[PDB]
Amino acid sequence: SSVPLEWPLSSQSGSYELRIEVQPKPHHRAHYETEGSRGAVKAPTGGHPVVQLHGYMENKPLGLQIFIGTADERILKPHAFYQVHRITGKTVTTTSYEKIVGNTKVLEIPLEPKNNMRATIDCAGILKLRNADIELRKGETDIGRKNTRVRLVFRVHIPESSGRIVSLQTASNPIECSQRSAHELPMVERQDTDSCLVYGGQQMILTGQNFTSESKVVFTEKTTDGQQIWEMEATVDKDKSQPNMLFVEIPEYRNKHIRTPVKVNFYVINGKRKRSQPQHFTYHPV
Amino acid sequence: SSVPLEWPLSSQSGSYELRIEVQPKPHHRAHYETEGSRGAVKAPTGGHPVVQLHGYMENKPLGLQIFIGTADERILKPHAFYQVHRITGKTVTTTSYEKIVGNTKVLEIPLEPKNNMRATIDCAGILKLRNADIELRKGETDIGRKNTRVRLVFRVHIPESSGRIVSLQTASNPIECSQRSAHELPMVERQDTDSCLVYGGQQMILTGQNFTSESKVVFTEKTTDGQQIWEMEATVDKDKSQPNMLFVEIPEYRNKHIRTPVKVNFYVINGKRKRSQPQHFTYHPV
DNA sequence: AATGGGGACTTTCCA
DNA sequence: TTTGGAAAGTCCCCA
Repeated sequence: SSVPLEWPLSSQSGSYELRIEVQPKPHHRAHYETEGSRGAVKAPTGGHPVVQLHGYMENKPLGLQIFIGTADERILKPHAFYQVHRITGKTVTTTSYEKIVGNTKVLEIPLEPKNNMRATIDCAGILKLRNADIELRKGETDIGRKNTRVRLVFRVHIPESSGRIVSLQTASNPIECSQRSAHELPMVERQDTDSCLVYGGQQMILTGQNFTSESKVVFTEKTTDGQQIWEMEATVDKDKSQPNMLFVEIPEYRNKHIRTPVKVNFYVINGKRKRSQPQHFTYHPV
Repeated sequence: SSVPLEWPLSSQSGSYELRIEVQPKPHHRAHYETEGSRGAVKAPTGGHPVVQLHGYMENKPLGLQIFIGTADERILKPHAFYQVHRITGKTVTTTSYEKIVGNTKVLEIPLEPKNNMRATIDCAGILKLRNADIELRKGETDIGRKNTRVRLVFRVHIPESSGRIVSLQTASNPIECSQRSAHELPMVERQDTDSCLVYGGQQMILTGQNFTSESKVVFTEKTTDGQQIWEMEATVDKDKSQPNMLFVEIPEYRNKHIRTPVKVNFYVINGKRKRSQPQHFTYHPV
């Protein structure tokens, strides 16, 4: 029931299999103690990873353990630089938690037979420990630098009347925990449309640099003063937009009744801070 | 009989004055215990700081104490996050040193009357200490973050006849110790020229920020799919170049027979990769 | 080697 | 609050 976490195991034994139904997104920013927990690991499908034990037949709920293991060139072992974090049951957290030790923190949720021996891991975050605080403590040789990829490790301990314990362990896909690269400045050099009717609706191509899938295009309007009086996002064709070409659908101007052209601006923004200098566009009366 | 480093001494007593004859540069990048030594503190001229004791008539060399202290606020005390560092008495280093402790290293060098009691400090470097190593001590110290300004601190103890030793202390100007961003992203806020004839030759003034003498300007043109079809460096009037104003000679266009306006771009570049936001310029026919 | 200069990586703070 | 989004601190490399 407390088998060493460094001891190797298998995901399947006889008719018993421990499987990860829903995997986690390949990216999760681990949080530090000096900052507010950054939530629980999520699934690529905007949900949560799912784990399930199949061949179980008894009616007594087992205990699923969760911990963070390595993801390097060596066989999986618990990660010394990250620790699972009990994403304190808020509103999304449904699966009851429970923390244990063993020099490695490990959670433990239950695998109820009524829940077909499958659980929704929505109560497990990833805390990042400080290298300096770890390295060379309790006998070490491992180093944290560049060791920022991990795996969610799961395991169950099935008891058999024959006095036998079946221990299954399943590791998730590698997860990247370091903060992702920051947004560069999107730059707009050319544009294939300078104006169109108030209805908007046409496609515009922005020739530039540093465009991405997260690139956004905002259309605004200034008063002679500087008071921005209009903001409208323009739909980007992610299916066509490239790093140096951004396809954008010109929005419908805020007022179709104008009888005189009206100058406006629009910028490309990466993330929520990296915008390009305002650009020019004109809307014509119908 | 040995004075504490956090005592309120002064640079002058009566006929006695401890003086910083040559202040150190206002900047010096400190080295970490993990990097090899980054060198001795220097004077804005390439030479080194100089300290002198003035009204001393005896003929017994004294010992000038050297240590690193706080720069800004309150009373001067040793800096918990910085330490003086003895530069190996190499052929170049002309002054003899000797180091000791008191939770904060102190370097001592000879102050000899054969030299008018004036020492050239060319044997002192600055060691940065990890913020977490310091802030962790039970002692209620300060905060390392953004606390990168230090000050060279010299001390002398003059033994008199009565058996009373006079103690003098002098602090240098503040020294910034953080690494020097060496190049910042140039920014063009304004321009006094939008048009020009394909012959170019005219002068364009760019108001902005982060402009340096090294700054460059390039004119470019490209297809809507990014192919560059024209690239020309405009000549900057190095001389009249301010840090937020560049004088550029608009270059001649590739085709001098245009009968219609040709839209192009140009940008400012600092270094090999920190270029500005692309700018819009038009070229006129005739 | 010592040298710095520059830049990638880690940790902390902030809009 | 959230938490992306830097900003400051520490460690590594040698066009």
